[PDB]
Amino acid sequence: LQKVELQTDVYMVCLQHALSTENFEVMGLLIGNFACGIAKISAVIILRRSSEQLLKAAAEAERLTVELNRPMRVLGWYHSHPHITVCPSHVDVRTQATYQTMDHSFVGLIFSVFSEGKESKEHEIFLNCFQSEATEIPLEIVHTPDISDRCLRTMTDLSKILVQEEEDMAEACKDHPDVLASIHNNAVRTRALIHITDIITKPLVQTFEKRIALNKLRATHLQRQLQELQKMC
Amino acid sequence: SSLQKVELQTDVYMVCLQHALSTENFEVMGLLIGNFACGIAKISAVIILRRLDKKKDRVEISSEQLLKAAAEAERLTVELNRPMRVLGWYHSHPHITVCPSHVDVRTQATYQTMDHSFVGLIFSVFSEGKESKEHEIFLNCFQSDNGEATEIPLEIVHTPDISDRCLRTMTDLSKILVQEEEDMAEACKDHPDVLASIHNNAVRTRALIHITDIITKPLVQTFEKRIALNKLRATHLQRQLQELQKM
Amino acid sequence: DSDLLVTISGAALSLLFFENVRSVGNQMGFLLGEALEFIVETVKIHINVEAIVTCPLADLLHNHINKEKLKDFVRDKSKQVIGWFCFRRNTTNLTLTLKDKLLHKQFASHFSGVNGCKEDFFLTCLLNASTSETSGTHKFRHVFLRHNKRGMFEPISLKINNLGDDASRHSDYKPTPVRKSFTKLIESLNLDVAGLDSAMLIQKAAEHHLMSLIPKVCESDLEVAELEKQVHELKIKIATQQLAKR
Amino acid sequence: DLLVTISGAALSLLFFENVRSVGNQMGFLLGEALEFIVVKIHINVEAIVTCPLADLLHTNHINKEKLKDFVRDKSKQVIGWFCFRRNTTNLTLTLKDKLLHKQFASHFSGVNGCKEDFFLTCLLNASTSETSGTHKFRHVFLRHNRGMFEPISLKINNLGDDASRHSDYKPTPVRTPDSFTKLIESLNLDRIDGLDSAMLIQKAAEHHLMSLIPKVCESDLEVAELEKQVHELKIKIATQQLAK
Ligand SMILES: [Zn+2]
Repeated sequence: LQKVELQTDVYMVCLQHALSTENFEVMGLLIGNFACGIAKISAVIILRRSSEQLLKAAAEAERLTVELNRPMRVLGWYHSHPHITVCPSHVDVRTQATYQTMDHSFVGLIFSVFSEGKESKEHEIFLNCFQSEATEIPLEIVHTPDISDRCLRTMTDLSKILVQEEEDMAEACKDHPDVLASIHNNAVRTRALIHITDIITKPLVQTFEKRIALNKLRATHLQRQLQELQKMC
Repeated sequence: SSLQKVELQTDVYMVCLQHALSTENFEVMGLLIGNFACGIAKISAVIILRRLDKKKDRVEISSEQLLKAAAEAERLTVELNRPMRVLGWYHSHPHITVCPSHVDVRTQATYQTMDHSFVGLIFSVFSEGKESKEHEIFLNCFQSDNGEATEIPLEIVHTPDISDRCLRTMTDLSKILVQEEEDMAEACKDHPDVLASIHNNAVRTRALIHITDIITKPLVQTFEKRIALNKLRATHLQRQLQELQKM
Repeated sequence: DSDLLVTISGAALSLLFFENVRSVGNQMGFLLGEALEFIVETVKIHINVEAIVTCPLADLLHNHINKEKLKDFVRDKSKQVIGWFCFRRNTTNLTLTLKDKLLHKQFASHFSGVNGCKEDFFLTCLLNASTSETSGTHKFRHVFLRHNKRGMFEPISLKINNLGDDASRHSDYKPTPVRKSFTKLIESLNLDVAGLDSAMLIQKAAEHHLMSLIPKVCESDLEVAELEKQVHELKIKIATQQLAKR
Repeated sequence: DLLVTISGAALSLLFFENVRSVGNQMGFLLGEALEFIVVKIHINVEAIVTCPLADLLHTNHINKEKLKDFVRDKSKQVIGWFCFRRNTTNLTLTLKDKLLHKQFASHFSGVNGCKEDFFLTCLLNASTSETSGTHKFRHVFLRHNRGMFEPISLKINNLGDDASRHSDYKPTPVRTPDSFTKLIESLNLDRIDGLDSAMLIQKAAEHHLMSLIPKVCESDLEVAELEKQVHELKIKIATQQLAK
């Protein structure tokens, strides 16, 4: 494995996933194609927090191979370091290591986030591309003209996962005989849902819609220029 | 007229202890009412106070609270046909030693410029060995000497019951807690954002239920079961009373 | 033998201590409560102490327990008995005495087969009180134990449920346990249903109920206090007589 | 004091536009400011838009006419501007920056727009190690207080912590419904009923979010197609003019 080419729209998904929580490490798998030393990453899977997870990620790559008509497979993994350095921990190197025994040229990506200065008030986000001690691999974030249909849907899947995590917990105390407990659990569950809608779902809705809106602003602007330039011919 | 000994009634003891057990995360505080005999502070009444500070060592009773406490004492004086006065204060040490802190000594010393025989009680709660499973609670009765705390001899005097006023004091705690919650929720009433109002209601309902579950319900159970188990002992003693008269 | 946790409220514990510090000498009595099971796949046991009652040990002996006398005292409340307690004064020692163990075994056996759940986790609560040299500092120690299957007495974790932490915080959701009066109050007021603001309505109803109980607690306290006084005097009157005849 | 807030969504989109950018990049910050008594002010950037600086100049002087033509009605929402530079790990304000912040701040300020004291300049850079195995992204929000710029704190609202926690209760603000507020009212909702409201909102949001994915794709293709056409046409007539 010589280098990695990570698409901007995938990069955006991973960053967005990293910025979802400040108090936990987040994780996901990378999908793409491996040619002559370089790994072109063009897809991404958001994971819960495995055997059943690998299956759904492997299934995705299979479905992408058919739909895009190009070889898609799980090329690597990524996970966030909130309040940490990009430097892969001992566990980061070990997890990356076991993956390489299963697959050479298997790349690991670390997204360090939520690191601000005391009085500086400057933020820093690092992206570390590594394999396994941790050895750095050359990385190049490659331009895309748009956000892929699949990358868009992946962003919305985090919203679904979080809500499903909450429904499963609420289900495990469904018919509590104590009225106080029952009222408590419902209040807890209500706060959790509105917390997901406010922090994750709504911001995603607003981002999608305003991108569409602002695209049209720029679009109409461009065609004003296209007419003014077409005059010269 | 020097403080020679404190006699603390067992039912007042129960109120303070119960108050201290309400939370292991914050210190609680209240005032003690009774009468000062020949060198003896006899403590037979208690007032549970509202604490606004979350400061770990900053436990201060306000001037407004002292006055209201004095009013209560004056009422007890009339109600029980007996001299009642504010004789001292108490607070809790969750997860720390019972020994008075620097702030505790400095605060007690101020009270003594107001009243030379003012009593200080500290209830230590929520300490236990991870291995033995054994729990310890200390009760320290102290005054402030030349910058240092010194022990005041303490006796917890037997009471045949839990007095009406001690029972009423216990019931005040949840009321106070609920009122604190109400005040906080009050500051954000009528929120224009639907998501935020739903959130706030969820928060308020959980906090209120929390108080009812941890505090109010148990106290209801404790009162009711005392009544029942007293009657059980009551009927037991009566059956025994017939047999002994036969002797 | 499956994870075990004892739980109690500040209200209940304060009543226990109250009853202890009231007593003239050492004191004994029973623990009343309920055992709950949770699945986490492993099963944990919560044994919650809801209330306590004192009893003169002599009213049950012969140092062998008189079962008929015990049945006679407990009387229908035996289903609620989940353990017993022993309070000792002027000692810091919190070790089970041989007599204590014999009483635990007897009590455990009795309520085991009858109604008081399994013999594995019948409880012995051991409490004591001591004071410093000036008596300015009073120390109160307590611990729960049980008789495990291997014939050993092992201490059990105690959780005093409070506003800062309680046993139900295994996530924030309170899990439903394995199936098998405050609620009677809510039901009588039809409060177990609701956009009424049920939390506030339940709390207020609790407050009102609490207020009507105060005179009842007082009334019963005086009643049992007078009877204790009358019984103690006769016992002394009878006791002195046997002295004279000896 | 003052505080800038933003979601992971919005922030991720800004970083996305920066990285896919051919050369250096500039644009405007959209959002809204709120005041909270306790008086603290939260400036929330809701979205960004990129714009060629060379499409707004006459020299270093900004053409306030061409600026209005671009923003076009959405000037109201403008609360700042951002500049993205490459490789330079430097995160300091240059002279041209301050001049642009002053110009922009004056243009969008006033009764109709945002407050001039609250206009933000956002600087962003992207560096890379020699091996190019580690990428460093640095950014900061700034404002003009006296006469010396000061960095303002940034809180990225997330599941762990958000600007609203300063208690658990959401404090009401002092004093134009977005698309989400529209969806809410669409449900005509009116506590245990608080749960039913929450679940319905969750489902509505999920369904609405999914119907946007196809719309977002088609907009990205339209704007990306027009970009290509304009870029080539410029080059076409430029090579022609250079010949004659
Ligand atoms: Zn203290």
